[PDB]
Amino acid sequence: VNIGAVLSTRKHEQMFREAVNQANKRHGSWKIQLNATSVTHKPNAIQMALSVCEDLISSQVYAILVSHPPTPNDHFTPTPVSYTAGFYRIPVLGLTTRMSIYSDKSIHLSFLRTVPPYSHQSSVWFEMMRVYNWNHIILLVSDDHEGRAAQKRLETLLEERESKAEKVLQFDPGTKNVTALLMEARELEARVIILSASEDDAATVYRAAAMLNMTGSGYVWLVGEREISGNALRYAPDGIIGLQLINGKNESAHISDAVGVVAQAVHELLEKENITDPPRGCVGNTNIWKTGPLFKRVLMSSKYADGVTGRVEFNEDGDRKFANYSIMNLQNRKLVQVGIYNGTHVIPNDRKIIWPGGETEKPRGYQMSTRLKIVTIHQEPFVYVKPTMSDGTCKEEFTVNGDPVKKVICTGPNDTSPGSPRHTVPQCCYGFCIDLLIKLARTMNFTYEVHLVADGKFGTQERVNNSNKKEWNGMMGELLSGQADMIVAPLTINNERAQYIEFSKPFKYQGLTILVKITGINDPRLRNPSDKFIYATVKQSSVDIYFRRQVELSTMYRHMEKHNYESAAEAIQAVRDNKLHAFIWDSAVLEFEASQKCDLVTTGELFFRSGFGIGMRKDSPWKQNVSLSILKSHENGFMEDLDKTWVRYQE
Amino acid sequence: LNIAVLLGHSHDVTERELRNLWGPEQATGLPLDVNVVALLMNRTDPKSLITHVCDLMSGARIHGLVFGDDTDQEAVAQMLDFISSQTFIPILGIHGGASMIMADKDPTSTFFQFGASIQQQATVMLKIMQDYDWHVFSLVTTIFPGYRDFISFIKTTVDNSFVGWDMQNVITLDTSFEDAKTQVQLKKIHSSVILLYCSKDEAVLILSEARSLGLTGYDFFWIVPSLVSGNTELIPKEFPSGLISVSYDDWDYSLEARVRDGLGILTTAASSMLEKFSYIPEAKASCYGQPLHTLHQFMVNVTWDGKDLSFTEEGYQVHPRLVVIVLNKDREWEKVGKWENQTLSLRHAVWPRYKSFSDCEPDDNHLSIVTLEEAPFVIVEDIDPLTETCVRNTVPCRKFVKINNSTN
Amino acid sequence: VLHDKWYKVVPCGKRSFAVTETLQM
Repeated sequence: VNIGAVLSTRKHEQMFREAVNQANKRHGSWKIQLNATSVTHKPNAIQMALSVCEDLISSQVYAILVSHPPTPNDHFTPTPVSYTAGFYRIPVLGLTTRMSIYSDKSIHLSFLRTVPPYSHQSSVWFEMMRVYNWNHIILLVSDDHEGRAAQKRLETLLEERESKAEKVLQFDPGTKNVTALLMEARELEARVIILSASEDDAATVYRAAAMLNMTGSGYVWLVGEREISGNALRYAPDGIIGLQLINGKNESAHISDAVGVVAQAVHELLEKENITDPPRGCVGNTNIWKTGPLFKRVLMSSKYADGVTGRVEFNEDGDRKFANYSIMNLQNRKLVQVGIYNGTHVIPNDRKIIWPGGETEKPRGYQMSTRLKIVTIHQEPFVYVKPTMSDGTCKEEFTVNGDPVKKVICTGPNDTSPGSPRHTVPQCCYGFCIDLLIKLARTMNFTYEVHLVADGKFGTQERVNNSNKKEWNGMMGELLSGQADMIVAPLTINNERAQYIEFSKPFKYQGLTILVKITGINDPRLRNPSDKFIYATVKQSSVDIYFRRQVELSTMYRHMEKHNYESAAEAIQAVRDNKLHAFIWDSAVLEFEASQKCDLVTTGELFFRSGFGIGMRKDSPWKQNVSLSILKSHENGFMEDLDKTWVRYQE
Repeated sequence: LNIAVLLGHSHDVTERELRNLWGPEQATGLPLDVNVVALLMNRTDPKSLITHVCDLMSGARIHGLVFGDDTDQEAVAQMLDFISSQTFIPILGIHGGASMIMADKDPTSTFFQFGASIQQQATVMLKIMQDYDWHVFSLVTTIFPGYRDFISFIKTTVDNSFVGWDMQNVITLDTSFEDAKTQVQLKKIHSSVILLYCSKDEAVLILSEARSLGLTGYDFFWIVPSLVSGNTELIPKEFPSGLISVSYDDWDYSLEARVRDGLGILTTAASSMLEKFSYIPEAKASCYGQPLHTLHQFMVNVTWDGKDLSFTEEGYQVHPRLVVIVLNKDREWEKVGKWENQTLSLRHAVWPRYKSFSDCEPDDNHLSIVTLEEAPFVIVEDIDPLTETCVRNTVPCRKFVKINNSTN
Repeated sequence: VLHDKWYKVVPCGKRSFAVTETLQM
């Protein structure tokens, strides 16, 4: 029942003596007979470790307490005591340090604390983010050692929220060239600055942002416990969200809470059976504590009914119990406060949140980024690739119908992939998708960046690798990341192709159609292929997913996967010159081929009638504008004009 | 200079033969204070090691204290890490507690261990398993440091390997088992390969539970990393004959085999970086009260005797001379091959049947089939060389084609 | 299953959807 302690300052020793003298048996009901002893920390790390190894484990101690700020290791962490007591499964109370790397159960077997580490701070930040729908955030963490674990936890929680952030990487510890990333963040979704570095590493970023006037509206600064103290309050903008946990700042209150937790743990241990003493660490003794895993379970895997904090639902890692927060605001270094976290959900206090932008309501955090990468993909019915007339200048033509043709400056290859590998000549593209892009550009103002992608494949998930992981490729892999979220292409939403992101309203329902030289699905010629029935369609398209879902065309899939070409210009030129037999694509291409060529039968035999929606990101504030534009185009007379100009175009 | 070979192993070997090792190991007249010493830590406790370190530090500031043991212990590893972080001395882990690989080491610590890392062990065990066409594995981790990195490396190796690998549920042994919540998990394990990433006592307990609950059969091949078989003098009786033990060293690579290499690397680094720091042996005075151009992070590129003994950011041999051995019948480690820096040099390419692993195994269900080259039958072909492996549909046939007629 | 039972013979059951473009000429 002997309990030890290791402090450095006399005030901590006096507080521990008072705590073990008075109000020591109040925790619980059993009359404890603990023998509390304290060891003064030595200025040298080796001498103190030797004193620990010769006193604590020799006196058969059960728990300790390390809360002195001036550690002899000059690193603000109890390194020697922990490295010496970890062998005997001793619960080293590391409440003096907040390093999330030391709180991990990987390198430290028995190492608990009563101070929220960087992981708990990141969890609280993530909980505060989902309240105001802060999905696309940026992380400006400059620290490396604990910053890596912080950003890993952040990205894992973002993936668990069915989303993905944009900036979760570090740049440099304590740098001054953050002007580029700040200017890039000036045109992003949210201005929520996530900084979880040390004092100087955060002060450098603060002064660098102050030199660039980065103190506008919408900048939600999330700081930790020891990030703004002494002089970092001036470099940081006035109005930062200063997190603070109960009994975290006051040393006496923290020591009292730790003593109460230790008393509750000892009482819970005495409640059950198997009350054994740790092996005495004398010379030649290399015994392991038998009740080590059980002690870890009763510490972190169980709950606490009483104690100093008087809360329940203790964390499963022994870092910090989820309780009420005391987050105080620092508007010009005053006593103002913001919404505190009450362990399960943030509850607003009497005075609402004050923001540095100037107002008190919800600031302009969730801002629509004007930089929208409009990736252009080569399509057969809509995109008409042709060399540009003038150098860097397109001539908008006008057909015999009532819809004008607007050519966009599509920067990309001038021809298909087999023709040229890749070009950077800004040719002219025009089509239904181009007209929709022009309508969206003239409706709402935004900086569009058009660029023609090289490949023309959709990039399904049938035989792709994607760094040996299940993700999308081609032009859809960048959509989930957040770079090119607006794709001007009629993506058929009929299967798990669109289970991650939601598309817009389907504007066409033509579906898919086969070509004849196989006149219908009921004919055995279409079901059972042959040597001449070639199915050289676009590789990794929706037809592949449709054939994977259907189980009656197993003999057809064998002559389908090994025939799909990567490009489509060679395929359409072959099927036009009487080389291919079956080509499953949209009805507009077959209609145009039948209009321009009379030798082709073009029976159609279309029976899919699937919808065609514009590919857009699910979590984005621009997916509603696309639906509104589609609805306006449908209710107006432009629908039949676009149809007669693009789909049913006769020459 | 001074080479303090603090051999703390249990075996009482003659330390007189260590002083005369300066001659053949680059006997140069540049080091002046060559105070070569050797101790023998008898009591297995951190206090004795701390006292020995504090006594050696007072001996005219002894620098470069190479330490090594015989049994891998988690306490000795943490103690040496703390010593290398505080005193900032380039310690060289040879064997035992000095070679216990941890998960995350300190950046300022110069703990240079000898052997293979967890990723190298995973790579070589994956190569061994793929050489025998064994894809049904069961990974079992524990609370010891090196489980999350190990499972991450396993998942990474499974992803890039497109030849098929049965990824069963991972069993965790972080908490103590009471034979009430782990027997149901061990009963569901039906794979042949049993990845047992635990300690010695934990492995003995797992083998005892498997023998008591009827889990040991003629198809279960247990595989243990270098953490389990971290010694060549103590072998438990619960381990059956055939336990694949991939150890970074054996009786051939004893302590004296690496002491000379470490001394040579140290004196080479000293002779190379002596022009920067004139007074290299500069340490603290004692344990009471008490990186710019030193020899801390400047010995990670010395190539001794051609061996690629370079260290990583944390410090570990990139290309160690590890020997892969198995367990024989008479409780001895029978050598079956090794692993070279280029590829896996499996000496015993023919995997034995091992119809009776333990003593109480009367079941003998190991057969043998012989086939020849026939035109209407299966056509004799070669293995796919794009990944040095094949698929489950193509059964690996043990060929016996000779190079020449006169050659044997 | 009871509803989709008397639809065995279908001259233009699955061919009626081809109305957008030209048929076999």
